[PDB]
Amino acid sequence: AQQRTMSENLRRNLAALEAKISEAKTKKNMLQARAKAAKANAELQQTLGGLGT
Amino acid sequence: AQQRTMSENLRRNLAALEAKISEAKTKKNMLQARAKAAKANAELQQTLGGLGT
Amino acid sequence: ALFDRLGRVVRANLNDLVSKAEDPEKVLEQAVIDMQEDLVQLRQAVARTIAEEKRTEQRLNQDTQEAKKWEDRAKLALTNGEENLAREALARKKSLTDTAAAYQTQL
Amino acid sequence: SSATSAFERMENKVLDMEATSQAAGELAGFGIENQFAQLEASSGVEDELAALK
Amino acid sequence: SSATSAFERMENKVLDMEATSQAAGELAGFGIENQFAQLEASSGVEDELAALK
Repeated sequence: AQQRTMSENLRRNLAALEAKISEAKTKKNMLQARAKAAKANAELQQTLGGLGT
Repeated sequence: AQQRTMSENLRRNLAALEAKISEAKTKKNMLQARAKAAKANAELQQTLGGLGT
Repeated sequence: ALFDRLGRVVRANLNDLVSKAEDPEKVLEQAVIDMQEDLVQLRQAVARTIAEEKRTEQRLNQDTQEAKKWEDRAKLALTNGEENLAREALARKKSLTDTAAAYQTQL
Repeated sequence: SSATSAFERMENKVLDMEATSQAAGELAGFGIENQFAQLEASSGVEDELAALK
Repeated sequence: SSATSAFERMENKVLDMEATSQAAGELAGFGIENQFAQLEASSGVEDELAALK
């Protein structure tokens, strides 16, 4: 009985961690996308203007 | 009775894994085809394109 | 700042030298060529970005179908008198629909 | 380190390379439709004249 | 140091390894039931239609 009481909490906490990690992976992918977009926009803006020597 | 109950459980799990591996090997082939097509498409578009020197 | 003015003179003389070293058509053609190659690279980057867009759309549309599958499984389980599998199936559908929502937003 | 994670990592790579080739073509100057539609319309009226006679 | 104590020690080890594999499957995402029940119900109505005709 004690062991099953422990196992229930362990399962719940592991599920919470798994949800956090899935969110982390999704955020990572979208952050890569946003960073690529930002770098492309920066190169574009730099090439357009006649800025600098 | 114990042997039969356990050996049947193992067969369900083996069957699931067999479905899983075969899924990957047929995907492997078509993905390799898709990849080769994509690689080739990109090279021809760049070469026949007038952009660059 | 007298040393600064001396350095200014040293720099201006070198600038005059490099400006007299510049042929007109050679440098013009190279200015065009460099712009051309930069445009090459920029077009490739924009292609990568636009491509990530469609790739995002793909996972979105696929999580949608997986959600529909889990819903149908929940229904079928509820039609056979199993009140346990249907609950987990509904929960999995809810998770995948949340994911689809986020994917839609980012798309 | 699992086989499936390696499989998924390369799968996503291949799909991105397909998408990249597609996008590259659109940026280069797509031309696999404007001509198809014309051919279709022209062969359409050609079929009508052939069928008529 | 007895043969039986060695036998029991390895027996308990093996049983734990079976239990570990079982638990690992449940944590990974069990899938050897949700499909079986569906197949069963579907073949059920298929048997009824076959028997009827």
